[PDB]
Amino acid sequence: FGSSYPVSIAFIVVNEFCERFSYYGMKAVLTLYFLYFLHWNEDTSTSVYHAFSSLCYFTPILGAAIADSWLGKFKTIIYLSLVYVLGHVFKSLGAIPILGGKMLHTILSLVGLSLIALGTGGIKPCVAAFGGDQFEEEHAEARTRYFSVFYLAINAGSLISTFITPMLRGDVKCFGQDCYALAFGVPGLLMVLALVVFAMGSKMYRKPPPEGNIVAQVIKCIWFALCNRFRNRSGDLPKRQHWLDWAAEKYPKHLIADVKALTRVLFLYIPLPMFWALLDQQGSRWTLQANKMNGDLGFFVLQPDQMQVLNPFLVLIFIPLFDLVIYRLISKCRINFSSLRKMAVGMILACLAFAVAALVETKINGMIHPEDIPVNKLSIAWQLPQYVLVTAAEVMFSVTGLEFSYSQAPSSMKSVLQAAWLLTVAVGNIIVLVVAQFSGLAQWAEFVLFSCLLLVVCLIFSVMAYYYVPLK
Amino acid sequence: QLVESGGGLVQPGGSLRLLCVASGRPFNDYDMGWFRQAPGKEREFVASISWSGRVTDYSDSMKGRCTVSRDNAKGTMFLQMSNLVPRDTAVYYCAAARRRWTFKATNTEEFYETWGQGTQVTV
Ligand SMILES: CC1(C)S[C@H]([C@@H](C=O)NC(=O)[C@H](N)c2ccc(O)cc2)N[C@H]1C(=O)O
Repeated sequence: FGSSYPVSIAFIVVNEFCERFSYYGMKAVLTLYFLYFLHWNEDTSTSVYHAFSSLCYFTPILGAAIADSWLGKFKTIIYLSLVYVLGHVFKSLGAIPILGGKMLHTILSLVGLSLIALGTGGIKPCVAAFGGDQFEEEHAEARTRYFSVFYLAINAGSLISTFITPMLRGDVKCFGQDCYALAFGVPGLLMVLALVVFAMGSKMYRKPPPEGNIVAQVIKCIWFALCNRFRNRSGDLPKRQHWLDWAAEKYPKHLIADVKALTRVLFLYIPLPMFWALLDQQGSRWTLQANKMNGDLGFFVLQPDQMQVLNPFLVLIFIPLFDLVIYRLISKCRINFSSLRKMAVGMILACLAFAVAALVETKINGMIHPEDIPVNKLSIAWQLPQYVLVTAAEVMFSVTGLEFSYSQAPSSMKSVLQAAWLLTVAVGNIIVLVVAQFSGLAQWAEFVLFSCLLLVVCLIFSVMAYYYVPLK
Repeated sequence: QLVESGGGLVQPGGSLRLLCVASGRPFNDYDMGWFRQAPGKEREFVASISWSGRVTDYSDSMKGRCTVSRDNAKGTMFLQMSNLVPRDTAVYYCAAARRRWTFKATNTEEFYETWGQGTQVTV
């Protein structure tokens, strides 16, 4: 409207929102679809759901490789949103109990899930990179606000999906049975509308072309750099001052610098999967903690599961609260949060949140009687401080990480650093899956262990970020 | 393995609590199901309870209200029908399937690999 914020981004978050909505509207019912429509084993349903989730988290690598090395972006976004819509059509077409049975349903559902994962993996990094591209490199202050609004749109979509999805699958009869066709059709229509709104702003975007087969050049440069040193019986200048400087006979300097920046950022991101895994282990253990505390609140009876909705909601309050106020206050004095102190402080806040959760668990355990009621029984409150702390940590880490990944990425490969971010998230989720089974510790000991692990991970990340040399 | 069953005659509008006890491998490895075979009919599906009992499903008929429960300690599973009608005067079978990965429907006799003998609940 005024300046510094292109109209284009209007059709970059409204799309993102409309996408996240749809996604969360499909996953929420997904497991039930396996159990009560396809009538699958519990093990089979859980395994298929987890495989779909993992593929969704991992596909961002293929999405970015397609986007940056070829076809540019806004054409990978369009052509992968088309695949997303096709997968949605298949998935909603496989939930109709009229045609075929137990064979067409399974095949169509699996193909739709595969296509949905492929589309999501390539709509996720490319859309953020495109929205960032819409801003001039000079206007680095507005890009951070754009990324904050992007994250806010994602979280608003999540909250609205939680609040709206139970209405679709509640007491609806598609064809003499529960209406599972609608539960997938509505997300399909939402994704169609997201694609429509994104495409409507084609004349306004700032589509930058790709700089070539950047992935192939990067891999070849790394290969040559590692091969040159192998002077087993010789060698006078294998590669000095860096492990890439003497992969320079070929691969002109503009490519060596870009691959150097990529490798530096990857080395920085190495420890983030552990943080993602540890911070993910709070939507399950905190339910167990909530089940053991009072939830009447006098006014409204609050179930433990509903407490989950308190994390997205709080995010909606902190994204504008921080950016507009807290950060502003930090700028009053000489304090200079350089997008890497923000992430370290976020990790520290998450560690403190888990320590507070352990303290609350200890307080719960210290129960004694005076239907008998425990006098020292905690209300569902006292879970507010830990939710607030972990939510502040998540906001500060995620928004700053998006901005850092975009800002510290060479122009040729802007959308592969977003892929690296999402890949750290995916590996963290994989670690969560692997370590979920190993559960033999008390709740309080588990929480204190998670807090200590988060502290150590934050220490390692801070020590690695102190020596990080920013792109210039 | 070696599943069993227990039940007998009930009043026309009464209730029963059918049993199923496993006398072998652990009860935590088995997804269980209740079927019925009315005289001169086929084996219909009555209920299914997954390992750990976290997932429970009932046939479309589910005459009255049927509830399936199971405790893995001592390996014993219950079915609690409540609002029986002169119908459903069939023989009830308990079936067990070892946990595994399959695409076969959990509401079919093919999924279950060990069918124990059945009771003769009548009305
Ligand atoms: C963790 C994310 C980066 S946000 C979104 C969703 C994902 O699991 N989570 C939420 O919507 C939720 N608000 C949430 C919960 C726990 C968190 O640590 C972060 C976000 N999924 C990931 C993705 O985008 O790849």
